[PDB]
Order: sequence, then C-alpha cells, then structure tokens
Amino acid sequence: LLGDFFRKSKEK
Repeated sequence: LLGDFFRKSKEK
C-alpha cells in the first residue's frame, strides 16, 4: 500500500 498513504493513512 502507498498511493493510499499520500491520500490518507486512515483519518484525514
């Protein structure tokens, strides 16, 4: 997972 981190790890 990565492309998700930049967007958001969990919250905002």
